[PDB]
Amino acid sequence: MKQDSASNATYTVDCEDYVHVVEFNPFDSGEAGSLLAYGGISYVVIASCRFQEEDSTVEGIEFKTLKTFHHGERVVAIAWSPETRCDALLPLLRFATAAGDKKIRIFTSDFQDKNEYKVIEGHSGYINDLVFCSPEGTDIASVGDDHTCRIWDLDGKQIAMFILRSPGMSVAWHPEGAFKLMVAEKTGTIRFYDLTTHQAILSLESVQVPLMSADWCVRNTLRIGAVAGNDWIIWEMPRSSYPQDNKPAHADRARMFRWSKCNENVFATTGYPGKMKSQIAIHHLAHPQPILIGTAPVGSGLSWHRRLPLCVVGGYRKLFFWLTEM
Amino acid sequence: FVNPLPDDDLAIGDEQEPQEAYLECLFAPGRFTIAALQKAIQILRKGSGRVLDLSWEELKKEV
Amino acid sequence: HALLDVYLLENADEMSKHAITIYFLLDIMYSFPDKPDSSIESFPTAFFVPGSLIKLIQGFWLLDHNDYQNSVDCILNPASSRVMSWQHSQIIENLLCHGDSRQALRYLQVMKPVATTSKEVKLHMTVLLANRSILEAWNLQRLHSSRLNV
Amino acid sequence: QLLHSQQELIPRAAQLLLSYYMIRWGSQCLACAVPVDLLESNLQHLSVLELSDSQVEKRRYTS
Repeated sequence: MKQDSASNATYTVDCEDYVHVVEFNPFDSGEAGSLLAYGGISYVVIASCRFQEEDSTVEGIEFKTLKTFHHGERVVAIAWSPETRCDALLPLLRFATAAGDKKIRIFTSDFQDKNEYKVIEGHSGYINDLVFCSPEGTDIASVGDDHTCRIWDLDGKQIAMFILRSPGMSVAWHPEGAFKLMVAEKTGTIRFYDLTTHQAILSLESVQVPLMSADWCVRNTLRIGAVAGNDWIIWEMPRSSYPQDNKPAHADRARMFRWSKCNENVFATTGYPGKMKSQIAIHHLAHPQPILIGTAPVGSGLSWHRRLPLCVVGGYRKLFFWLTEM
Repeated sequence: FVNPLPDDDLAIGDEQEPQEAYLECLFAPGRFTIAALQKAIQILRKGSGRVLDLSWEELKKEV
Repeated sequence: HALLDVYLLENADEMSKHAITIYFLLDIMYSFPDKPDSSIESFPTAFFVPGSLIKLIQGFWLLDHNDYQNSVDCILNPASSRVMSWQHSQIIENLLCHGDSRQALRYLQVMKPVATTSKEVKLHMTVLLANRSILEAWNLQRLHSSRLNV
Repeated sequence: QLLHSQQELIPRAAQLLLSYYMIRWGSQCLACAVPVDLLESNLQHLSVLELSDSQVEKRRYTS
């Protein structure tokens, strides 16, 4: 937990379903404005959202649902490929999910009433994380509970498999990089994979365990953020095989670490979900204290706006938006 | 059957990270002694204070 | 030789043909049980069929012989690969026809069958309403009340 | 007669190998330095939930 500059959601969105997963569009949109998607237990809803931050005609927030799709077993993680289109006569959609079935499923859509599906095979132990590993995404890297990092194609074939020491909790794409991937282990091992040559380049070691959530800096490559134990840690390349900076993130078991998609010094963290009406802690660098605290009755999902310093956290049938600094 | 000393020098190819593998070799069970590890740290640091009496986490962190 | 020629057919799954052969071998065993142990029981390990599928085949045998209780026990046994939606539907419909509402409800609650079709929803709400789960039935009705299915 | 007995003895040796792999893996598994306070808190919670009964002679954590 963290409590500093606690406030209500700058924007609050009322939905017809509890929020299981929810997150923005990272980059590469066919048109202006942020698409966002939330999947619950049997439905996934994509909706375009406009803020008074961006648009003056849009007052507060104008959220308009593009689609609600009937899916099966509850979606537990969603993979965006930064190649989707919103312009012209055909909006491209190629998005993946991992559900309460341990399996991965790929969905392609065009708004023209064509949507077919590719279910991607699993492995030993549940899919812990999955991200498209191209700057537009065509291939997905997944980490699971077999200490294997398995790269798959759109067809469902093993692009690659890397043998890890412990089951990987998180896999991360480098939008600033090119086939630069991170794989995070519970023991505290961070591995950088050059998927262009399948040669592992650099490693990081965390002194706080277990390690489950991390991220690159969005506006910098030397800065690597993560949450371990109960504190948030930043490593500075190439001078660390140990925490460069480590400051408390959440007294309870902090779960998610995210970096601002327009800031190289502002990041967001979530508390341990639910329970104490979990708080989003928006931190600025060189501040153990969070520069912002927001309250969501359950901690479910954490996203950063494509170019706004806007952080969204889901909760019980609701979405909560907080704006932060550069 | 008595063990004279642990296995000697190893060569690791470039299909993996040598750092993690050598950490595993250094901390492998039944090999070396902890006092050997502190003495090695002290000598490679060109002389330093005693680094004995370390927990597992702090010992690996200091290494 | 007709069973053998099944292998010569287009194999969609070696596990399917293995399960067919294992079911036939179990039928042989129950036709005349002789001796308390057999190397024929070693066939699934010989052809490397998962114990999940083995317990499944046991459940299929029991359900065919209308030992619904034991079939449900074997199916609900954990570490079992999840069965397919069509046989979910047929199993639950047969159970309701036979009047095993409690057994069908136990099946649904443990296995958590999928439902994304109006027919699936109707079947699941039928089981729930026969078993007096009116609240969850209404809730899922409200959830999936599309403009087409409401 | 030999092969049929081999078919029967294969799964049993497989499960024996599974158990011995379990024990070898455990012997290879490292363990972290955990406070005895948390150790005894877990002991109390387990005793409350009725999976264990408290028994203490001498608990050590290696250095």
